[PDB]
Amino acid sequence: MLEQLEKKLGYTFKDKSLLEKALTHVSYSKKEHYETLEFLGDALVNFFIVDLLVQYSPNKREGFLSPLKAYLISEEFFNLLAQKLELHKFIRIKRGKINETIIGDVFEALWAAVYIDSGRDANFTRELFYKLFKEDILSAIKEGRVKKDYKTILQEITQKRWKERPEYRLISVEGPHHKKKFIVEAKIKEYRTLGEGKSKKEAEQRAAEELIKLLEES
Amino acid sequence: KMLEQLEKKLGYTFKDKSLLEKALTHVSYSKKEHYETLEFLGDALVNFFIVDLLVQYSPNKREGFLSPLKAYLISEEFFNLLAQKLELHKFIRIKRGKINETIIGDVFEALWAAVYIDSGRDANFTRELFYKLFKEDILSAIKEGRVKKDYKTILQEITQKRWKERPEYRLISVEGPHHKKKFIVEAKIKEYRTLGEGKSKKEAEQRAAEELIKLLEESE
RNA sequence: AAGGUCAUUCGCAAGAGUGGCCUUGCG
RNA sequence: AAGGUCAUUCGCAAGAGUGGCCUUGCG
Ligand SMILES: Nc1ccn([C@@H]2O[C@H](COP(=O)(O)O)[C@@H](O)[C@H]2O)c(=O)n1
Ligand SMILES: Nc1ccn([C@@H]2O[C@H](COP(=O)(O)O)[C@@H](O)[C@H]2O)c(=O)n1
Ligand SMILES: [Mg+2]
Ligand SMILES: [Mg+2]
Ligand SMILES: [Mg+2]
Ligand SMILES: [Mg+2]
Ligand SMILES: [Mg+2]
Ligand SMILES: [Mg+2]
Repeated sequence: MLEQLEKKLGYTFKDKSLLEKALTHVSYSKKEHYETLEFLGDALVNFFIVDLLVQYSPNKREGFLSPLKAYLISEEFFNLLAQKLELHKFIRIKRGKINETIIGDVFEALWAAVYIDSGRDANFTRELFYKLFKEDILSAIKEGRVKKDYKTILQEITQKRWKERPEYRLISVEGPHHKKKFIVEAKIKEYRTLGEGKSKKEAEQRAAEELIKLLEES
Repeated sequence: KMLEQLEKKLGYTFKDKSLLEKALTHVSYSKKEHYETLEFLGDALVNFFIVDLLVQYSPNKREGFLSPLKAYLISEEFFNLLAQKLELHKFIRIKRGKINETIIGDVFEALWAAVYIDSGRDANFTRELFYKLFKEDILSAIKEGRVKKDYKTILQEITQKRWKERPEYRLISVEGPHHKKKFIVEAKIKEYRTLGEGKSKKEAEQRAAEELIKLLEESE
């Protein structure tokens, strides 16, 4: 089964016990699972992104690069790099069916496995990772698709003008449990907006977006 | 320059000295060439070095165990400790302001990105050189339990296990100039209450929480 | 990391550094 | 990442994962 992934990955695993381990959720096999490779994989991949970022950025200033890094190492962006490999079909998982958290953890653990299996060659694993995603990463930046952080953008403009911060207050929580939706107000001076999501923090994000809209004509 | 010293201490000689100079230079000294960029890459690079060492050598590879260790090992305090070996502060070029733990912590992670770039971006060699100096020294600190304790975190899990409550920190005073201050903070759980001091709220809270921890486990 | 803020150094402003404070996001 | 808690899943417990909330630490 792994052979199809190894074609996409373009790498033949010498020890297949690792590749299986990184693909296995603890609900499948308790004693063998991706947990420890996800820990190694993060620091490994987060290093790749930053290393790539410092090389190809016209502006190398830390203030410019760090928020750009914040999105590229995010779990959501890892889910997009996973779509290229179609990871959701390769995972061994039983209960707690696949979601963006599980995928991002496998993707992190996946590269740690390659690092280990190659005999801890960081230089090669880097270029193998680059081979796949280098253009894809440079794509999003050059073509300007980067998840915009609205709660941050908002409060920076409000403090720019009135030297104050927007206030996010809850309205209601609606749904049975995990289907529950949050409704949150966002207020700056005389302006109020709304937003919603599966969490408070998410509901505060959409409300923050609608609020930047609300000051245009202002 | 005088860079011959640090190179021998580092067991590595730079092909580009301008790159080595840039790692030791604060923005104040040179508004043109300084360490800001290498600090960025250096964090991600050196953070990876530590994490790879933990997963490898320690018998307990369980994540919940390893992550707290990482927190101390990648910290600013621990980088200042590792930097004392290299005697970095005497090589640091700075215009205005004292050289503090922040600057040294910045220079340290930045200094390693310099070695990284100068090696032709060889991670295997650089990681080896990092272990060359610090591997046993780091591993000995864990073995001997020289890891710094987190008192705000320990205390909270202590109370939530017993009283199902959280400690509450109150600020009882402030004294001194605005740039150099003094913080006295009280920590409270049930009727048990202690004080603590620090140059920041959190630093004083860690001291207050520590006293509470000692007071508690005694009484409990 | 980023923004506002007080203090301070750059003779003041501009901006920048460092320490304190509040807040936001990423891992 | 860690702890408490609500829900949910492995027939309960134990232990663990997932979604929610409060909190704490590190980069
Ligand atoms: N609160 C923080 C602390 C660090 N960071 C990230 O970690 C990097 C390294 O920060 P340090 O200067 O603390 O080592 C930053 O450049 C930034 O990308 C962050 O994004 N948010
Ligand atoms: N709040 C957080 C989140 C993540 N982390 C670090 O990031 C690692 C991976 O976390 P993720 O699951 O978010 O990718 C953790 O094992 C821990 O070392 C942290 O130290 N503090
Ligand atoms: Mg995890
Ligand atoms: Mg991660
Ligand atoms: Mg900085
Ligand atoms: Mg750092
Ligand atoms: Mg900053
Ligand atoms: Mg966790």
